[PDB]
Amino acid sequence: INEIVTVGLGYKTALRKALYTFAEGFKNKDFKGAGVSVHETAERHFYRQSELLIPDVLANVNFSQADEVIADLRDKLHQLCEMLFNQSVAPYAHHPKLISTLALARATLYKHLRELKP
Amino acid sequence: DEIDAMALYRAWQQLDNGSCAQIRRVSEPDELRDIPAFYRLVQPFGWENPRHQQALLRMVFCLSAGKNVIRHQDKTTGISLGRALANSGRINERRIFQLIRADRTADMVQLRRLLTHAEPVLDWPLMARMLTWWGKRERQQLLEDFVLTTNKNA
Amino acid sequence: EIDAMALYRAWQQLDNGSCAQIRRVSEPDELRDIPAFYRLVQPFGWENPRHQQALLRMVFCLSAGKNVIRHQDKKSEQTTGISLGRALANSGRINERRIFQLIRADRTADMVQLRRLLTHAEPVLDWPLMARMLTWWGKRERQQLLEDFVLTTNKN
Amino acid sequence: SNFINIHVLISHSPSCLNRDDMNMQKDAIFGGKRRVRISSQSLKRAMRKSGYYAQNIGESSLRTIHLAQLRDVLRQKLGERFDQKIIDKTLALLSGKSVDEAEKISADAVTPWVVGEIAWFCEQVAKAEADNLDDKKLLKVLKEDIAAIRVNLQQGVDIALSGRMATSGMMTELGKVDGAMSIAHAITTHQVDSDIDWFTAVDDLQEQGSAHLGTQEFSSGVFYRYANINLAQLQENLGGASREQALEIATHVVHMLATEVPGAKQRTYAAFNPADMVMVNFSDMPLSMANAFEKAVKAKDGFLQPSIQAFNQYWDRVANGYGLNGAAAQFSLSDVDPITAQVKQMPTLEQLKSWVRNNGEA
Amino acid sequence: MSNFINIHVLISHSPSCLNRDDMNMQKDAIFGGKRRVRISSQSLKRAMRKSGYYAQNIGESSLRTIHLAQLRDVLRQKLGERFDQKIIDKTLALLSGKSVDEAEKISADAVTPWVVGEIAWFCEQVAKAEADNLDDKKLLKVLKEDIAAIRVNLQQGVDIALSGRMATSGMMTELGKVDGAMSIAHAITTHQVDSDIDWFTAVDDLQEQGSAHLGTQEFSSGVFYRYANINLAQLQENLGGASREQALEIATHVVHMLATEVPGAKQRTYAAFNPADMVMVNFSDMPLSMANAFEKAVKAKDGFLQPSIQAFNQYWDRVANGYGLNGAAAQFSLSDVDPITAQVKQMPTLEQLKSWVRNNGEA
Amino acid sequence: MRSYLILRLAGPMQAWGQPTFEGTRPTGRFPTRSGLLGLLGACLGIQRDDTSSLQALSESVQFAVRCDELILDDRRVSVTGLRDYHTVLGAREDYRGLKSHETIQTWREYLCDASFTVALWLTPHATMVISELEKAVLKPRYTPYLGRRSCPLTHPLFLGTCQASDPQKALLNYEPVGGDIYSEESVTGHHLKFTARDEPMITLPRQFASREWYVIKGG
Repeated sequence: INEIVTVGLGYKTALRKALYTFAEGFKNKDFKGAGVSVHETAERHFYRQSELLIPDVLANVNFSQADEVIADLRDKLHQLCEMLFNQSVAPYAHHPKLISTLALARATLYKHLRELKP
Repeated sequence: DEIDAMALYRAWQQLDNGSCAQIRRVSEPDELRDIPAFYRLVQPFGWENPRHQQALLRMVFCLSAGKNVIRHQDKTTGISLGRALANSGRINERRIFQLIRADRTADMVQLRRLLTHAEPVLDWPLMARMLTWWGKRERQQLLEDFVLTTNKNA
Repeated sequence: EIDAMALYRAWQQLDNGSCAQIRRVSEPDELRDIPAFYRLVQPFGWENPRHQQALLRMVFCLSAGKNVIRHQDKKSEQTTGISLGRALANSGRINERRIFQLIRADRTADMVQLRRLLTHAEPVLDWPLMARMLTWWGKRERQQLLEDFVLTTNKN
Repeated sequence: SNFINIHVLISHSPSCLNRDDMNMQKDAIFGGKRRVRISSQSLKRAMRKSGYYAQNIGESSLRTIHLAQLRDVLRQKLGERFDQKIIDKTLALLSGKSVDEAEKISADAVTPWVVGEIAWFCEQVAKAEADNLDDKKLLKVLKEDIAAIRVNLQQGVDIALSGRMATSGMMTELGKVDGAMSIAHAITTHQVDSDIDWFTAVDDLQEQGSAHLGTQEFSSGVFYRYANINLAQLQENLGGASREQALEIATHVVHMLATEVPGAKQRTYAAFNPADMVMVNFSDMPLSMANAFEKAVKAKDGFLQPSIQAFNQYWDRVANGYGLNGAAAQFSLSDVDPITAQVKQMPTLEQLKSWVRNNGEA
Repeated sequence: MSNFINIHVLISHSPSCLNRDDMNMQKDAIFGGKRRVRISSQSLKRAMRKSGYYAQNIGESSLRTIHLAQLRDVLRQKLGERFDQKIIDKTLALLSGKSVDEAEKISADAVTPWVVGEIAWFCEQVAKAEADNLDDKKLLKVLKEDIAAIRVNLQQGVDIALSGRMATSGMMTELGKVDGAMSIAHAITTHQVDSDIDWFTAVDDLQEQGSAHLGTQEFSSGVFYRYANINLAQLQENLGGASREQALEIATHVVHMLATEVPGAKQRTYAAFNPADMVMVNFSDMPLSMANAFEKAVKAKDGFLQPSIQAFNQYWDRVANGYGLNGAAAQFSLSDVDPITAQVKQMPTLEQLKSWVRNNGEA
Repeated sequence: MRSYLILRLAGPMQAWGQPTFEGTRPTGRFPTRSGLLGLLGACLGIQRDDTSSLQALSESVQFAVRCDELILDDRRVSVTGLRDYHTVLGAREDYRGLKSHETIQTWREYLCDASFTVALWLTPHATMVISELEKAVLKPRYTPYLGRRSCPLTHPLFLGTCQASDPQKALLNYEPVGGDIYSEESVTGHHLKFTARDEPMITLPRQFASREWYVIKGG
């Protein structure tokens, strides 16, 4: 149970961190940030789509033998994070100034998402 | 389902100095349409199917940089144009901002001038597919690859 | 709103005098000066200017001779008729570099060259195709001409 | 038919006509694609608070409801619940002129929220006559309420068309006045590329200088506004009421939809653009044409033309399939036109309003 | 139609960089699915305030700052021969909400536009505290009654009367809130622009000629469309119930500035000092922008200018006929054209247009 | 063999109530009974004051809701939520006076892109016939919305009429099949309940009581 909860929250924090990095930017090598708060409106989407997946499975698992359910859950949440990231970044991804930033933001996103697999 | 083979590249490698000279001496892909050696080169793949024509114009136009400008390197996935231009180290990212903001013929021109200056190594079929579509996501992905590789090798 | 093949037929049936008057012309603009042209081209497009230029081109090509341009209908197996490029290629008398120069020509000049080619080629082709290409005569049509010629020679 | 449908296609230059709580443009996902949105409340306020509204509706001839005219009817609709003396007392306290004194102009029907409120007053003066507090004593405690209804009895058309004023002295369930026009959320017909203005604030005493930084999201785009008018409800809330008058109001609504724009950041971005298209059509049921842009319109030569085209092409195949019937008229600034007739083409907006005013007859 | 005055300007600029990003890139904006080069409206506003024409014809511009520690010194210098320093300190302290310590550096909440005239006026009014002592809140309540008297002193501001101001702290949050009165749009190009890049170097006299990495500067030419709008009534109110004619004079000054003034960014190195090629002014009951005339990005025939003028005129005809507008409309153009229709009166010179404005569109 | 009336709810944005006494006003994934009853009530012209017609309508009819997932360019577009920051200037401080606040704020969730197909039938204790309902939803008297006045229709309410034994079997006749169904009538081989406080307490305005949907899942 604790593992399922921490997985969900983990993917949430992955997405939020990625979008926040896309917002504020990276100062060291002078990557300019967008200047918009997209993490908060995307977290709500993530939450809305998550209420359908996590309680539903958590209600119906054989805790003794159900880590593969947790695995498909990881897959679904991963795809969700990808989709929501690209969707949230989409209207601002036409100016090279911001494309250079979203390269790194996406990179950190996939870093975290990579760190979520067992 | 019809794909343009890598054979084209090989053909370009094996083509004589005369016709290659006729091809390199070109400003725009439409002027590439103007010359016959091009039609003789691109027929097998081929030119007579309009679905392929634009893609062929771009590919051949890029190859027209030189016989050994674009260096093919086999691969999980091969080195991409962004990664290639980044690895070269001769390209400034502003000119790629230009490349992503360019329109129609201009971008191809800008692209060619880059290749000649870069002498890049890459997997040719990837560049071929990207030139086949060359949408907004191909541009964006190009810039992403370049920026990320340059940031990762600094 | 399209010019028929009847023109060609008309050109075939017209007397030797007017044909002599039309044949001896240097430029398509000089074709405007003579009346037999107006009498010939009257049914099809005057005074609707949209066809005028095209007509000037078409007749000019026809001005090569009475039986220079030989018309051949498209075979049921052919699907498309023999094109001007394919015709000039099949003739075997034409060198490709003059078609290169043809694609590099501008305005009146190209027509001047084109007529000069036809007389030397005695080509067989589907006249509506040539008419259609002459109506617009854009860059793509030129390049297509060259395509047909070069490709025909290389493939056969 | 009972319902009037108003469809507007209007293009906006780079601006920000509506913000959220974090100073970002309001949006809405449609067809899986993000669309910039202008909330219905923003549009409806922009209309209701406009000068045109104040001229043609704020000062309408039917804005004043004279209670002395409603003497008889109020007696027979509330005769089941109250006694006549109580009613007469209430009207005498509200008008406040007792005499009857028949105006020689006794109405036939009464507005619902009116009987709703004055019924409440009847109850209050009843329990006030039971206690019993004298007329002055109770008029003292009902001052705010009496004034509150007195100001409402002079804004008939405003309440009838836009609803009550979010702070009207209304209590009863009948006092909840809706309609009569419904304004929808204005969404863009296309997927929008949002721009980010990166501004500074120069200090005139240290121009060296550390710059005050800031950001603000803005975007241009072609919006589709939809609105509808329930004529029966408008006649009932002005009851009254002749259909022709309701149409005369409907024209004002059309004009306001075709002209009025929210004032958000118009001092710095100035998106004072007029509607490039507006169509009006009568129907037995209100229908938005939003699914014309369900598939996001992509720019050929701008977003406006393919939006007009998408709208017309949608109306062609969809119109007859649904219960649209007739009649319809369209005023635009650019061809093409819908291949279907039975949609009269109007050169000017005034001709369109005149068309609406004549119940859609040619 | 005579409350709002609408100013439309078509002005072509030679290669330049009139407004930059945070990455020193040209400010841009997407219109009609096409990229347009943009000039900030704030940039135009400040360019006007700090212009010489403004100084000559309108007066002194407002002083925007947060540094009250410097502002106290300035006010003590310019008002010291009229008032006592303690009175000035109490004045500025009341207006800002901060305290004047005679310290080195004390800052305000945000950048604030200060006009010395109204501050002197507030010194006179707070000199009534030297009389029978009213509580500061009492004095505030007294000043609340007549706001017009405060707005009369804004004739030494005008840029505040035009662009407005907002206060968060001090007494200015209740007395200094100015709303109107000029609505200006961001100048965008009427056409699609692919910005060029200047690849420059810097020759080192003690090392060069030698190798060097290069620098970049994004620049571009383009036909910009500026739009402005003045609410005459709001201006009159903002100036303390000033006459209409005065507001129209100020309006003409705004016309001239919008037609001639160009932001001084990168002008030492690019020098795009170009005059407007078209200026149309029309009176209306409701503001009206002709930006949608370029919603379809104009394509070059003989440059971008002429088809821009043409598109503008066509769209103006369409809108005018469609919505039945009746000006009060006058157009001034340098180029020979085929514009129309009566009565959008053609003015041969700019001064005749301004004169046409001064006389309320009847001239 | 019951008679069913089949309606469609197809706005670009939708809103269906959930328990709330605060400013934040949430929605569900599908229409509520109170919502549909208010809808039909609007179509029929039932005012808010007369408890009689409301009670009659509520007792008379029963609903079944099918969630239609959107497909365009052979691509599935799942439903999504909105959070509209919705302010009011000059709102009511008190229910009786004319005193007001400068600004109040509310948050309102919306539903895009959602479409529904709804089949309703008559109870045995019916006080009206299906024909009246048909005639009503074809020619409404009050403006119909889903379920805020801001949200209009893009497809007519009336979709059709049918004869059938089950509400599921009744829904199968109409095109978008495969969606989940929430009905007030049970079907064999189906077990799951779904609790919701959406049955309007008509005697007491304006509050709601608990009820449960029968859930049917297709493919």
